[PDB]
Amino acid sequence: EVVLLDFAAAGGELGWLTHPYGKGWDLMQNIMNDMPIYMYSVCNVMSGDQDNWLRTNWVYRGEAERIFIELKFTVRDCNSFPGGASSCKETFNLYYAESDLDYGTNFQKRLFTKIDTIAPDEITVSSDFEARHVKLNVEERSVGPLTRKGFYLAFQDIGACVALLSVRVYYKKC
Amino acid sequence: ADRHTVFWNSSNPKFRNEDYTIHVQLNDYVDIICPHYEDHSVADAAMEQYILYLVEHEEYQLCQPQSKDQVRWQCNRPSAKHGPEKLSEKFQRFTPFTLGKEFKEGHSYYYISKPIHQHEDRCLRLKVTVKI
Repeated sequence: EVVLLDFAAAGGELGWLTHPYGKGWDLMQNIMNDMPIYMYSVCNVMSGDQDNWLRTNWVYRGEAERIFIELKFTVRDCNSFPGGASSCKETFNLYYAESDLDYGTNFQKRLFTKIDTIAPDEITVSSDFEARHVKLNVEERSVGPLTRKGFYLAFQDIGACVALLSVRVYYKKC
Repeated sequence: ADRHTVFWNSSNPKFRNEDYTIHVQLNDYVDIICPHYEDHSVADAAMEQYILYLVEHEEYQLCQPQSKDQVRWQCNRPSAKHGPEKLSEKFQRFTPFTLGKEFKEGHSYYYISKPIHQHEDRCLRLKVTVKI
């Protein structure tokens, strides 16, 4: 496996674009298993109308044609909030786009294609807070054939309470 | 958000009376800035480093963590090339991460440190009050 992107391995040195700016996904710091980790988190489950995007850096494709995308993330149950959040969701959407040039800060939603609606196999509940129990989901998807010089991934939140701890993109050689 | 800068170092006179307090709003951030040194000014052994803990009032009062579970961050990069190591705490009401902290309007919260350049001569601590 040749790894093209690995968020956790950057130990907090890698920053990803967020949209709209200063709303939505935030880079957070915590200690887990006695080591410092970083995660992108969002939890606007009470208010109307969330549409928060997190987009990776542009990733040079090289010779990869088919990529595997492994996510690790926690999601909190919408019934675990005192209010009862009637605008709360428990999924988020995974997207990608290919381009021949990095657009940098010029982020355009419309150029992204949805890969999947992602859901947690194990949801975080109230009693997990007092148990300090981390239910870390793993989901993997693949996309291809790729043909352009690089690509982006993006994550769109629409009112969930989600922390994204790992994003690894890789291809297989033989 | 409004962000609040706290320089976490023994030379900061704000810590001088053991009662440094800041007042924030929900969803503000507090950027706690670790001690940081330019490449030759100070001897390596004289460079301050801390363990930071986020603790309850009793632990803050004693200036002593009740357990390793309360370790929040470590200031262990005193001469990092990029600049100071920084802990950026968002005072958010909810988290999806069960090891993190939730903050409520009308409540108060506490950080203490223990030194790693450890002759603990002094208590550094901080109280943060969240408004309604």
